[PDB]
Amino acid sequence: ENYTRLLLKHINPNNKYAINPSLPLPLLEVSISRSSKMTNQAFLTFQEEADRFLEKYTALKVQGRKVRMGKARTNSLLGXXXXXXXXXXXXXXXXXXXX
Amino acid sequence: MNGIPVKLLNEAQGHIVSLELTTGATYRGKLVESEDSMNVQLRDVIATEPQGAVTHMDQIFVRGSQIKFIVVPDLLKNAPLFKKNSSRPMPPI
Amino acid sequence: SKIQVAHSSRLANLIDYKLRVLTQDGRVYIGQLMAFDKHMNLVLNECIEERVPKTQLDKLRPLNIKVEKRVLGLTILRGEQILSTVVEDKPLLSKKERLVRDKKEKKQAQKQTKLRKEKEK
Amino acid sequence: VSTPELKKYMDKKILLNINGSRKVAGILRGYDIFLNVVLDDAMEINGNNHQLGLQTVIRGNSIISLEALDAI
Amino acid sequence: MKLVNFLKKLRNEQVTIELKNGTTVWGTLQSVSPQMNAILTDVKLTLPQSNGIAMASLYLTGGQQNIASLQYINIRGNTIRQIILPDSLNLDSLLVDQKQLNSLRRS
Amino acid sequence: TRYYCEYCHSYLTHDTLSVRKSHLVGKNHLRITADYYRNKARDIINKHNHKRRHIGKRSSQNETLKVTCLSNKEKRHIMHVKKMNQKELAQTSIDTLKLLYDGSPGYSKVFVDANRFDIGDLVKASKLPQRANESRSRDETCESNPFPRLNNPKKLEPPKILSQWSNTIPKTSIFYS
RNA sequence: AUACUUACCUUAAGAUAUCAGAGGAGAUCAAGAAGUCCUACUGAUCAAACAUGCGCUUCCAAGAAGGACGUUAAGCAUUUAUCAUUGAACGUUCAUUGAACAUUGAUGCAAACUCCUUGGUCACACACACGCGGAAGGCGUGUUUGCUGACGUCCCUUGUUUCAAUCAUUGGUUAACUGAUUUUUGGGGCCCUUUGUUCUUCUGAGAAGUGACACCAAUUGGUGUUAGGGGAGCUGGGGCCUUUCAAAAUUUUGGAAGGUCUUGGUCGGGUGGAUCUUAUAAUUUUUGAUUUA
Ligand SMILES: [Zn+2]
Repeated sequence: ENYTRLLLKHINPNNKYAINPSLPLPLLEVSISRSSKMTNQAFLTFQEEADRFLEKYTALKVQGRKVRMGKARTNSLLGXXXXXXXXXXXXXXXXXXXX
Repeated sequence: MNGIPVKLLNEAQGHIVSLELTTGATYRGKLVESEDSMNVQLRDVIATEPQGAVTHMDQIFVRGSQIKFIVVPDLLKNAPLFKKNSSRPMPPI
Repeated sequence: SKIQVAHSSRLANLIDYKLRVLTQDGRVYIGQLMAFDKHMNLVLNECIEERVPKTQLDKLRPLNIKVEKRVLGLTILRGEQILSTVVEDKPLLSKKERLVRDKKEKKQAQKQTKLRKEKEK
Repeated sequence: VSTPELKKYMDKKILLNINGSRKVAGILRGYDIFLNVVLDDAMEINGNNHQLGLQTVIRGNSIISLEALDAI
Repeated sequence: MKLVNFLKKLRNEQVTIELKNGTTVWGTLQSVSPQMNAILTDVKLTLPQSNGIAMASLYLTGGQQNIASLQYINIRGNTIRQIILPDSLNLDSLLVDQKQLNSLRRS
Repeated sequence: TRYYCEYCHSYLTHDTLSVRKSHLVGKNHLRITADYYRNKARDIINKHNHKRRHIGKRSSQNETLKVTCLSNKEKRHIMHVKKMNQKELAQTSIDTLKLLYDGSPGYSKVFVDANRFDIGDLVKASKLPQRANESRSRDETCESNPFPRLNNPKKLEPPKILSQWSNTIPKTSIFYS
């Protein structure tokens, strides 16, 4: 997976931002959160072909300013579903989150 | 009585209008006198037939119910007919 | 067009909106309605009239459509040869701005009547 | 309600275009509040000519427009 | 005795409308006018199998991309040919016409 | 019934065609009419745009230039000069070809404004009713003015020049008159 | 402005919530109509405005949306640039006579550049998940009215923001300290397109004012502007908390009062207008001659 930054958080709420990022990057996972911490940050998750597309980058956003790519620190959930137990991992992560 | 649009057509007297007709003919010329029933009389009329030709009438009188629309000049955009709040100076007695 | 037209508004509430009124011919008029009447004679400010040609109509059949626009500006369309009207753009100035503008228009009108009463004296 | 303003055309040779291709030339003998039109010496012009009798009266529904062929 | 009053009992009801052109319209009535200028929010409108004038009148109304989905359509009365009511609605309730009742008591 | 005239701010007690025609041709109506239309245009030209001008957020700004304001009397004076000059530039047309073709055989059918046949019947019909108290036409031929330089015509007028740059002309023309 | 003269014209009708009772019009015939009509009467639904919410929903910065009635551009491909009569030569060509836009176009396919107008280029932050005030609509609650409106408060500032110093006042703790507010000085940033360097006038930020100003025509006539922000007083609404009273089985509901927060403001009429009925389903817009047979 790859996390992109500076991606113009005031574009949309949920799905129109997933359309505007997929349009300027004309993928199976484009996670974008409305929380204040993850604001101008998003995470797309296709892993080796996604690494090739991340190695292809120079990409600017439809609202304007250029987006910086980066590799994901852990994974997306779709990568963990591709590697598939996992439900117990989701339960443990939720139990750490509510803690 | 009239209502706003035919009052506007009563306003744009003697000024260069363009009429489409239902036939597709778009007469153009100075507007001699419109009536309330939208029968409009025109002068120095230049006409476009549906076939694509152009001719010049002097003095036409096109009936209202075959008008497709009429275009008045631009300035009547700013007209006192459109003023929503102009108060009436004590109607007659 | 995501314009989200007022779900309880008719013509008088639609004033100064940018319309897309459609006729019996299939011609479209686009512009600010500034007035209507009982017979649905509209005025249409800065109006542009678009047809499709007979040839482009073939492409319209079950896409990029070379609509032909002439510019009719301030026109005053008739209620006989129309079909239906919709709304295309919201007006320039918002509801607060329209509201304050109407307040100012009414204050100026009352003032002009005071001046008529003064000149009558 | 208002009777039309054909008073200037009262004796002058006018040319109706009737209906979309009918073109009739006469002299305006009369008009009513509906633009029913009494013409004298109607002479229908096809682009061939055909004369239309002494007097004629033409429905103000069918009449599209009329031109003054005579000078005013 | 006019039946437009019948339609005036039908605000916020979901009908279809077939026009004299051949346009078919689906979407709720917000109101109806005296001479049946019916205003309709949440339309999507369709043209059955074709009429070229109706093809133009369909495409040109925006949001065509042949179902055209439109937020708000006023429709003129002399364009409305026929209007299909919902079958859930009971006609025995609506045709009673309190004006016609009062006129029977006025006689 | 009542026909309110929005310009005159008067009424017509019962609308009919003849009082409408007689009112819309009336000189009082035309005067208040013309005042109003001029008035709307001079308002819209006077009215400043005052856009929002959404100011963006931004090293190389090292150069600084001096603005130039004026006095309030100087402001009002230069604005008055510009008003007069706009009013000139809109109104003025170019004569020349009238003064150029003065002697011509068919000047008096073509440029004498209602002998042209095309606009010709207008200016007779557009003539106002002349109820208050107090043309070179087609008759003119070649043999009216046989020899134009016998009876002295005035010369071709000297061309006009911006007074703002009137100081920068060629001093001392060749060939004195 | 006044007088005189002439010309033209003088009234479409009705209603303004709807339904059911209370009472009236206390119904002119031997106890009673039925109905219909009115109402500061009540109850129910509907409509409109205002206020408040909705942990409503959506949209808000080199690019995105829209447009070019611009070009590259004679870019490339295709098609078309009258009829009739007479004569001659082998349907065609030429000549004569009579009758009635434009090829650099038109149509199709795009593509690119340039240009134009709009927008929270907000506040916060630049980070490893799975914020307030804007704009548009929907829903809910409450008030008010059954159409609408016409006719018969004070003070400060208007380049803004932040930091330090000085002084005044007020509170707390033991003359010292801390916090708040106001004034002055200075510096930094942003901005001055405020394009006339700024609600109007004048002067080169200051001064005055809230009928005046600005301006076009010929003192008269016409149009526009008289603003924006902040605070206080007062008032309206919502939310929370406390007290009291009532009802139901410690809890719930309703009313009142106080405190705190947030948002907003500072009777009549032959009158007209708006909406809806009726003339009005017969040639002029709503009771069909625009699915081309
Ligand atoms: Zn007048």
